[PDB]
Amino acid sequence: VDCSEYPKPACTEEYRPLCGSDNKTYGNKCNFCNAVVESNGTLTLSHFGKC
Amino acid sequence: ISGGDAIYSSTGRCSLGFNVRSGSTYYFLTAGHCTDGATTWWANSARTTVLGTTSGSSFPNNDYGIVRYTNTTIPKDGTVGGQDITSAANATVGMAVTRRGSTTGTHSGSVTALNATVNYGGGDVVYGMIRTNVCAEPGDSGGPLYSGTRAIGLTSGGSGNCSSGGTTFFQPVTEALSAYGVSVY
Ligand SMILES: [K+]
Repeated sequence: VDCSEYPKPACTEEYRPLCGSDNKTYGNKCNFCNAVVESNGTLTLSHFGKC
Repeated sequence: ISGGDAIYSSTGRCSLGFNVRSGSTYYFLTAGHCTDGATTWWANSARTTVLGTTSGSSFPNNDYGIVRYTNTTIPKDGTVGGQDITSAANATVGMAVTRRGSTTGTHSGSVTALNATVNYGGGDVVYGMIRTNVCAEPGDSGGPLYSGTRAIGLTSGGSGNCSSGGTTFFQPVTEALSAYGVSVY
């Protein structure tokens, strides 16, 4: 996952989990990538799937 | 299995919109983004209980898909959780609605705008959407939006979350029902 086309004003609501470096399970890459932007680039991908 | 319950494709989990039917043939509606590229649907994460296979999928542009039931024994309730649904109707500004979804469960709010355009990126744009102040989270796609006993829409997407508040856009269910020649029961 590449979050360069982010942010995006909206995300579909399907569930395919990603695990962030904050230990939060992100519901989908769209959710995950908007958080990376809001974090101003500090948040990273830990692994795919639930934390 | 009923409106708002989880559905599993080979890629992820979505929510069942509404159980619909045409003649003696049972289907269920869900979100297009969810039926796009999915073939088989199961009722559980272990993928041991089969629901059916995709019969149609419209996404982007619209945001609805339909699945034919191949399972003969599973109960197919014409409800949303326990909520009986008896007709479908058109959303209207100020209308009070409720969404049920496999992740967040039930939440209510109202319709704040119609004929909304949502741009999900890379060319995925959906048109003619119902805007509302109802929250939704990943898992909730395709779940129902109703008002009392009326079917109104299918969850497609948005921003925010249920803890801090959000805006979710829904596909009009009337559009899907007409396209497939199906009706709620
Ligand atoms: K959301």
